[PDB]
Amino acid sequence: AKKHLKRLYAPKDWMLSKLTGVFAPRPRPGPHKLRECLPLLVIIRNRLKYALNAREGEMILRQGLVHVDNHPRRDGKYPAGFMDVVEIPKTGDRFRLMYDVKGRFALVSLSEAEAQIKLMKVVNLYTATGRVPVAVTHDGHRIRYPDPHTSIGDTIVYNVKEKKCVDLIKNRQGKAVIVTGGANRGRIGEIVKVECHPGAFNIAHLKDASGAEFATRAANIFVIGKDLNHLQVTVPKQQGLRMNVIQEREERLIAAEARK
Amino acid sequence: PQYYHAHQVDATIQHQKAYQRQTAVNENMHRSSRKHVNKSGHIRYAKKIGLGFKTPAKALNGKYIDRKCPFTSNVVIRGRILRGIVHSTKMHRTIVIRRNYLHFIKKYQRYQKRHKSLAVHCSPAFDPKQGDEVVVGQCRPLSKTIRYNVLEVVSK
Amino acid sequence: GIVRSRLHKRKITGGKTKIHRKRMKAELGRLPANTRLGARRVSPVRARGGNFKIRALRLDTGNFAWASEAIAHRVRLLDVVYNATSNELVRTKTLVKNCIVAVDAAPFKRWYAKHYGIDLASPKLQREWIRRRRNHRVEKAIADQLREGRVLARITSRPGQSGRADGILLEGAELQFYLKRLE
Amino acid sequence: MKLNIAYPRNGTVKQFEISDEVLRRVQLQDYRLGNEVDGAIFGSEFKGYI
RNA sequence: CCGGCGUCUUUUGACGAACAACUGCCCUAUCAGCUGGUGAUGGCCGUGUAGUGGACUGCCAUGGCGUUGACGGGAGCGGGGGAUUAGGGUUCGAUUCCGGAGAGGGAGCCUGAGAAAUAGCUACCACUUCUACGGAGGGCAGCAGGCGCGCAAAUUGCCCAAU
RNA sequence: AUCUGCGCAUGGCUCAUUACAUCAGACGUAAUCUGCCGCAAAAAUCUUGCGGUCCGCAAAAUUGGAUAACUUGGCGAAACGCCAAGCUAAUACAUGAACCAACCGGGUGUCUCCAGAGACGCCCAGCGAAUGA
Ligand SMILES: NC[C@@H]1O[C@H](O[C@H]2[C@@H](O)[C@H](O[C@@H]3[C@@H](O)[C@H](N)C[C@H](N)[C@H]3O[C@H]3O[C@H](CO)[C@@H](O)[C@H](O)[C@H]3N)O[C@@H]2CO)[C@H](N)[C@@H](O)[C@@H]1O
Ligand SMILES: [Mg+2]
Ligand SMILES: [Mg+2]
Ligand SMILES: [Mg+2]
Ligand SMILES: [Mg+2]
Ligand SMILES: [Mg+2]
Ligand SMILES: [Mg+2]
Repeated sequence: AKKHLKRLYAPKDWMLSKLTGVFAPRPRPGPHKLRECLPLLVIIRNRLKYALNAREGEMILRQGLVHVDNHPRRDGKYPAGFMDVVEIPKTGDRFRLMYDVKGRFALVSLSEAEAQIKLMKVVNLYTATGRVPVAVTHDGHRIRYPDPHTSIGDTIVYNVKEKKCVDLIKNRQGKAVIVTGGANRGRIGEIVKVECHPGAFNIAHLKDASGAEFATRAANIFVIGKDLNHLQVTVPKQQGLRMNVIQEREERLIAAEARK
Repeated sequence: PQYYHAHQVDATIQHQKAYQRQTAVNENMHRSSRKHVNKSGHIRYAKKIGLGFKTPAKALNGKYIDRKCPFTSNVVIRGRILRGIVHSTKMHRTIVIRRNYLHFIKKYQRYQKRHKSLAVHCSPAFDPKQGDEVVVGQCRPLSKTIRYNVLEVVSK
Repeated sequence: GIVRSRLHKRKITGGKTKIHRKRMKAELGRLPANTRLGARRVSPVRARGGNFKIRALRLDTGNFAWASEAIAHRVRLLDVVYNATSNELVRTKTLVKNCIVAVDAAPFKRWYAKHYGIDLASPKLQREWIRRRRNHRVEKAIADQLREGRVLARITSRPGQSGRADGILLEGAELQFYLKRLE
Repeated sequence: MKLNIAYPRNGTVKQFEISDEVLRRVQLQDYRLGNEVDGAIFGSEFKGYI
């Protein structure tokens, strides 16, 4: 039973500096994976500067002031990951955890109507006791009576206030996804062709808005809308478009010279 | 009219001091459904394993009673699917396959003949001779050395 | 203690394995139950996860199923008749899985008079007996030992694992298999 | 050999040290725990107690 | 009336555990046969396990490994990596991260979801401390230190302010 | 101060063991256990009160016994050693909830009908587990 993380064995997307202490806050089991989450001490202290250390950081959390998906989370080690909605009523800001196109976690600011729904991907389907078919989700939810057209690769729109699955997005050819793993993580694209290969990993071929073709495993894609215009959720400021490394290097030198 | 006339003992398969039966299905049903009964006569359990492997003519219409068999048991084929050539068939219902490969040495820019031998459980659906090329699928441990189980035999 | 590892087994080359750890608790085994006939005495065993595994010592009764009729009846074990592992386990009358036992046969006859109405007259209103009994027939080797008093049967549960002596009645070629080995 | 005598109808346990000469008459290799013995074996000032 | 908790059971995601093994690995033939009665390779009922399984009882078969270096002996944790390097390489990796193993040697357990735990228990062996002789204890490959050993490695320090 | 609930299986040290072992990349667990944590689930159980000797009328079920700390007396040279008695808690231990309060199913005896159909009665019908179909 591990209870510690070393700050070197912590994920790189958290961006904790190696010289500040040996340890990182090991996220508890919960909704999201340990490799694939951002625990609430890092959001309150390192992302947002509401807390200067971990001692000011539990003055916020243990008091019941941060809400992940409409419910107050008093754990600094609670795993918040992809598509979660983090509200704070006192400062009046609410955010969504999305991946930006460089693969890192990004806090997308939200309205009040956009902060009620979240988008969740089915990971398993089974029948529970009774004859109730429940749907297992990447965020750990077990929706008991989902839309009967739910398959495993699909996306359920959820509305975390009134816990009612308001919508369904099937996983087909004509849909748009966001990639949540691999080298292509954070990129958004239309689906082109899904190569099955039964017994092994499904490969999904994807085309971007510019036309850049790229592939991933189909367990890494997360469908978020009917097309790239009609996305069901708002995405970070690049909107899944990965610029060239040369062109994005030129633009920062131009912006820094034009600023002085 | 009250008497049923059940099936007689098939001594060709019954050799083994306990009665050889399949645990999946009951042999003794009076009005057995069309679920598991095969073409000619008797009740049989046959299963379709995964990866586009066609079950043989035996294991559906055969008479043998095999546990540890991928087509007629709870043995599931999963993980690795490999190929080898049959080396020895001297064991009872088990063959040893030989996997011959070239090992490249990065220093001396030249390959090197190596081999791995695997004990593979062989169903009575199959009779492979030495030199036959087989396709094996990984299963659970079935003995001290058996992890694989033959799925298809390619003759000669 | 008792271990279930391959550290003591020789390699397939015949080489000895040199041991560089202590025994783990996660690789243990325990002493066998050796369940016999007798009045019921069980001892639970604390397994992994805190689950309980009920050792059966001295069992005398179980739920035996008659699979053509898809019913079961709690009957009393009489004798241990044939065991495929050893004839020495018959003599000490050990209950294991798949050993052949004789059971009481009285609830099976009484059920066969209550259902199908055949003895080995009182509800004249309900002859749903006639709705059955026409298509169905009963194997002769069952009906002989059913009225003889004891029925040969096969244990289908693991008593040292579950603390139960459940079973099935021998039918078909399986009964005719074991009748030849006895007599 | 000291002796704690308790009277649980009132509590109030007190201690009374038994002499050598009062114990030399008792064979003492009987009288294990649980026995309801006559009290006068612990000196004859404890006459008639159990 | 309403709201924060706290708890049985049941169920599943998560953090894990345990097992299995696809490819890979220093030198040695002045080490050519290894295994199999007392499990060695396999098969049949069981048993045992958290589970698979010669893991194990009974029975049957006669196998399995090896000059493509088995078997036995010597060196010693394995990687990420370091040093040097035109290219090909040649070396080092006790050491911060990951994994494995151990707590004086060797066992055996209890409890618990998880230990064959050692700042837990039981026993023996080797050392060992207190005793009013009746008895009772020890386990620094934790951090400071101590004596030895060596060519060879620090303070019996301050503090939870940060991690 | 002590009961109780979690924790002490992590961390930290060291590298003695160790070559179909460990370990790396890659797979498997459909062969399995899994506290804490996340989202869920939940209709089993003739219990109380009062009166009468098994029944009646009632209903926010006002359940029961024991131990620590403590006191008393202490044993012992001591011991991260101990004894006996007297008190008293629970989210410890044990016991236990009718009707409100469902649907659905099986097996089965009398009663109105027709030349098999309905009503009523009885036994059984919860999650998990075993075996059989
Ligand atoms: N060789 C390991 C295995 O031991 C088994 O048999 C072993 C047992 O019969 C027996 O082992 C016993 C053991 O039962 C018993 N419970 C404990 C005892 N210490 C062991 O004894 C063995 O170990 C000790 C120390 O090494 C030796 O002194 C002793 O001579 C040796 N026979 O001796 C045999 C080993 O020499 C099987 N033969 C086989 O599985 C395999 O040989
Ligand atoms: Mg090396
Ligand atoms: Mg077996
Ligand atoms: Mg380490
Ligand atoms: Mg020694
Ligand atoms: Mg030190
Ligand atoms: Mg306690």
